[PDB]
Amino acid sequence: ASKRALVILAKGAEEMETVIPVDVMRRAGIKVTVAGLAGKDPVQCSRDVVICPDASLEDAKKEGPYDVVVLPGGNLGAQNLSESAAVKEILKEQENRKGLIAAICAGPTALLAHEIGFGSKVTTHPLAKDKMMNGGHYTYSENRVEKDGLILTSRGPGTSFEFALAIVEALNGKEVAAQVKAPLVLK
Amino acid sequence: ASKRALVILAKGAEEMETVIPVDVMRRAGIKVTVAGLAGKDPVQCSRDVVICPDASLEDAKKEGPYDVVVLPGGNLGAQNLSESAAVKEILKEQENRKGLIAAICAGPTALLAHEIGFGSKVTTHPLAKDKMMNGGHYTYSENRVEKDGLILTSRGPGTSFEFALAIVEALNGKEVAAQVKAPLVLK
Ligand SMILES: *[C@@]1(=O)C(=O)N([C][C]C2=[C][C]=[C][C]=[C]2)C2=[C][C]=[C][C]=C21
Ligand SMILES: *[C@@]1(=O)C(=O)N([C][C]C2=[C][C]=[C][C]=[C]2)C2=[C][C]=[C][C]=C21
Ligand SMILES: [Cl-]
Ligand SMILES: [Cl-]
Repeated sequence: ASKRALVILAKGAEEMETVIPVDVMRRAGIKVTVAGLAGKDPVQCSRDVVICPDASLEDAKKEGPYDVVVLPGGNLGAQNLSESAAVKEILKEQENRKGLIAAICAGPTALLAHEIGFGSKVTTHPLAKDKMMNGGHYTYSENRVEKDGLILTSRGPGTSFEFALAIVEALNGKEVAAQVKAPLVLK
Repeated sequence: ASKRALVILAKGAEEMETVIPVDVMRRAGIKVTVAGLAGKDPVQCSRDVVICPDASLEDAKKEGPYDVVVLPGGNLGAQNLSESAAVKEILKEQENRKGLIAAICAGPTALLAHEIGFGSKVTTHPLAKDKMMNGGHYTYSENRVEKDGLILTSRGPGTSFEFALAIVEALNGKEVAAQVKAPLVLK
């Protein structure tokens, strides 16, 4: 049975951090839903790339739960995720069911906002460290990808492939991750 | 004065190879136009990500010429670029004016289709090598990025950052490329 991924897409999301995991997960045979935070309409990402979501978050939630919930970064995208009651509910449910939560760049600051995964070892973009560490609720890592149980975090656009492949390995195993990796021409 | 980039977006384009250069070029202060081959409507990329172009190619051509013309890959995207008379005209004009042409993955096979840059040293995705080399009109390279004068080629999704930064360096210089690179958290 195919694994299912929910990618939450807010205005100001970093488009590279959105597209690389969506694409790589689809290469791995994962059923991915790109879900628009604000509804069904196109989303203007941080560098003005416009992505049309597969569905509204409201609609995608009805088809839950998911094997992974993915939070892209981008400062303004993460702030929108952080402020969302819908996101809070989704992450709480996911954590409670021991499902994977994956967040990159400023994305992990939404975990702080929603009180998710406290005590975890996490990374973020270097510029997001102070925000993430406010209160000392996590332990900070400079690893490019940090997986602490079911909280999987990463640093930036340049770690997006590693982040995506870690999700793939978590859901579908090491062999599938290696097979998906080889055609990408990664270093 | 700001440099200007034309990114030609066809159905079946590899979305990572489209988004990473667009984003990175915008970070470099380049004015980027994402131009829809088929018109103004949203484009379904290879892994089903849907991108809304800034304009139709027909309209973007009127605002030419550009400091770089960028051809993403994806097998079916490159085939669409290869079959396009509009693309032929754009590339011919660009080559004739000694403007930069950048192509990644299967993207460089459009240069073959349109008889652009013959004699150049080029790379492609490993799977696209035989197509690109049909007739021996180029010399083949396994470098992750190959820049031979005004023909700049690269291999795959995993070389997209390097490809994008090479464009930036070509247009805006080494210092700007280094400054844009550092926040991306690249290895
Ligand atoms: C990344 O996509 C992201 O989310 N960044 C924001 C980091 C940040 C900056 C200032 C305050 C809080 C958080 C970021 C920055 C640069 C490159 C990528 C990304
Ligand atoms: C890349 O984006 C691309 O264009 N690929 C197609 C390569 C190809 C395959 C078969 C025949 C001709 C060309 C490709 C393949 C795998 C990963 C990325 C890309
Ligand atoms: Cl940002
Ligand atoms: Cl493809």
